[PDB]
Amino acid sequence: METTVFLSNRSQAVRLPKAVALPENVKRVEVIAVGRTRIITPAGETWDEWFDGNSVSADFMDNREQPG
Amino acid sequence: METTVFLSNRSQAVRLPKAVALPENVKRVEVIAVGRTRIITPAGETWDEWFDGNSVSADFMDNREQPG
Amino acid sequence: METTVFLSNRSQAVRLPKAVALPENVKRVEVIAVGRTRIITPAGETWDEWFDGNSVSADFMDNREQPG
Amino acid sequence: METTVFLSNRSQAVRLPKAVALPENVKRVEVIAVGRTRIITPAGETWDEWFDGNSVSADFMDNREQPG
Amino acid sequence: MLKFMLDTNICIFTIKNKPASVRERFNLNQGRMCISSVTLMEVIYGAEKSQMPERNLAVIEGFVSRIDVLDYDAAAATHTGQIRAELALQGRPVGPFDQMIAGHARSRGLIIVTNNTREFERVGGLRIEDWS
Amino acid sequence: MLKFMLDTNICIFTIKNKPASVRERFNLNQGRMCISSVTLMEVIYGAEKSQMPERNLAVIEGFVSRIDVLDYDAAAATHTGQIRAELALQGRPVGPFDQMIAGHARSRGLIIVTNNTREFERVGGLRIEDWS
Amino acid sequence: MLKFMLDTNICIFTIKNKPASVRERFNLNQGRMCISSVTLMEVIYGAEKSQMPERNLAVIEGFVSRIDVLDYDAAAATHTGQIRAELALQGRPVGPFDQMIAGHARSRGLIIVTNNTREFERVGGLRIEDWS
Amino acid sequence: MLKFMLDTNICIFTIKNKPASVRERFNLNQGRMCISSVTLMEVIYGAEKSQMPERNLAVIEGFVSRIDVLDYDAAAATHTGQIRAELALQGRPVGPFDQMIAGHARSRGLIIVTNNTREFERVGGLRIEDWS
Repeated sequence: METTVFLSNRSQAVRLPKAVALPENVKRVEVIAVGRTRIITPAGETWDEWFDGNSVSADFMDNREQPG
Repeated sequence: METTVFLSNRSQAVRLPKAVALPENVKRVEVIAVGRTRIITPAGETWDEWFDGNSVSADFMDNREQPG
Repeated sequence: METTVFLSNRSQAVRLPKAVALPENVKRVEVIAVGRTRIITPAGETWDEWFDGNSVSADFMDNREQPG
Repeated sequence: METTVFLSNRSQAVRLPKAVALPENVKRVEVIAVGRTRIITPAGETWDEWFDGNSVSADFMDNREQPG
Repeated sequence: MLKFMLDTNICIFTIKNKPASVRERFNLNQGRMCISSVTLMEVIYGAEKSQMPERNLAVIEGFVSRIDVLDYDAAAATHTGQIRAELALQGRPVGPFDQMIAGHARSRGLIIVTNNTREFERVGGLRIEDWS
Repeated sequence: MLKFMLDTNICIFTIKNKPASVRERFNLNQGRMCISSVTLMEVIYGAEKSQMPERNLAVIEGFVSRIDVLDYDAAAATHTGQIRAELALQGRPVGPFDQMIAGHARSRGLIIVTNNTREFERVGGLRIEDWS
Repeated sequence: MLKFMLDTNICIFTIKNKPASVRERFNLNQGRMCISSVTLMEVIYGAEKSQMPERNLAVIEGFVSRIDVLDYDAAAATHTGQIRAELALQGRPVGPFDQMIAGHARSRGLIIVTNNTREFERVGGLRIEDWS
Repeated sequence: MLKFMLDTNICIFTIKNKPASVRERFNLNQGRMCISSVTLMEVIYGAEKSQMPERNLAVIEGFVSRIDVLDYDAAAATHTGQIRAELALQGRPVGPFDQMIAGHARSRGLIIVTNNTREFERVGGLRIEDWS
């Protein structure tokens, strides 16, 4: 889908039409500029970050206690 | 650079920082939804991003293996 | 008896022959879509058809076998 | 979904709201009256009819000639 | 419009025994009733475990076509997750599927309709009605 | 808006070789291009048959996200069924998937875009373009 | 909902010989049965290939009017792509149209009903039944 | 599209031990992975059962934010119902939550990713993978 570009908050901005609309959970986004094209990727998706970030505690129940 | 997602005209829209501001000539752009990543491209240059990068590996069967 | 399907107000509607005409008191009815079969019932008597017929076989486990 | 009953072609008739709307292929319909409830079934669905109706000819290709 | 969530017990009770009392309540509260997918799989299991599946499935289909089947969303999962933990700290035993049905109701703010209140009674933040 | 149906051959040709000529045509005819599900499974097969599936799939995903994938409907099946029969009476050999792509186009009245016209040329009622 | 996807093989078998056993299976599982658009084109091809097309076509039409024809979607294509690759790696041969029918079923989690169980057994993640 | 449905087992395993092997599998198949809402409630339960709930909850939240949480639909329920019955007839024991996760996958044709292959192998029509 093609939208239109507008100007707001003293910055160039673009609308995400209903089809290409992001997951509503995505509130922060990183923009990568490759030539004339812009890459909009949800800020915080690299698994390497979570795999290297904060871990759980020892209390975290290993077995699921699945009733049965 | 990172940015914020806001709502305008009852849909999602993304502010682009001046650091990642598109050429003034570019008024019409084209957004492509590849997974969670949105590819904004100047209208008429939609395939430029895909043709430039996105290299396919050599084993990619160049024939078709259609039974016949 | 058999009948015809026509279109009114941009949707489907079905003429019912006088042989199968509902009681005049019945103004509001309720249509239920079970597969290709539509069950029109007088509003407030929606479950009457299901409760009357539609007998379940005896082997139908009357307990629940919920793990616990 | 609940619709409303109307009078047309000198007969009581009912609308099929968008949700319970029949397959558009279904043009002829048989109406069975069970008490105050009406059973609307597509005229011509009994497999026993087709299994006892006209059969194909000897020319009907048994094997599919599936290319391979 | 949805106000009541029919649990598995009250459902099977109705499908198997078709009680008159439940018919009136159903006919009266038509449109404000729903079930959870958890309830669905359970009634499907019953039909599929029988020697006449197709027959029993059809009965079930009639039942389901008149109500709404709500999908177990992340909200339901979250609420149930909390719920499960709460019962653990309290040492109250509730069956798994039942735990999920309770969470699903809380997520959507629905009234649990049952014949066995004592089961759902342990969970907090739940309004229950006995339609038996 | 859709006018052109991209066949499997012209697709694989583009994904593997990324020819410049095709880029301009694509950028120009953006919005009026579509592929058949038949074409899709074929390009999926290629990616899945490779030693780097995920990498190749992503390339494909970029391609597919910019066009529309039309679903092989009963209309396509009907047209292809006729088509297959016609070729048989004429003794013209066309590959299966290709037979279906041709039918899909006829059902929707689209222009077949190919690098091998000679293949689709045998089928009648088809407008073909060579974008190679 | 739908449970079974009838293969082309099982279809042609029933249309030509109208077997009593299959009638009972049909009458028993009526409404839970469907065919793929791939199957449709094949039996259409057969009728149009026959010496009395309109005659067999009419029979074909009656049959399809009584089941559901699902459209070969992108989901089906993807699964078929996987299946195609998998079968290749193992050197297991399955016919083109059958590969697609299998994908359509797997993508939806339907049980394949066919009389050629061995061909479809090669495909993984697929439940198969012989109603002949 | 999505290919893999991560089991609760494989999830807890990764969240606690953050294994390097799984990171590569995750980084390789990123975007083609999902969990069931059934899985969500279970890991939520675990965190809320823990001695530092908010701490583990935050970890849990990060994990789910990176995959897709599919809602347990009526399709999943039906398949689980079938699975439940099938397993019973054969006397094969599978846990409640696992039964539901399997149904969710089968209904969508997804590959189950788990570390307990034996439990899920009992279920038929399901493709399983061990990413541990």
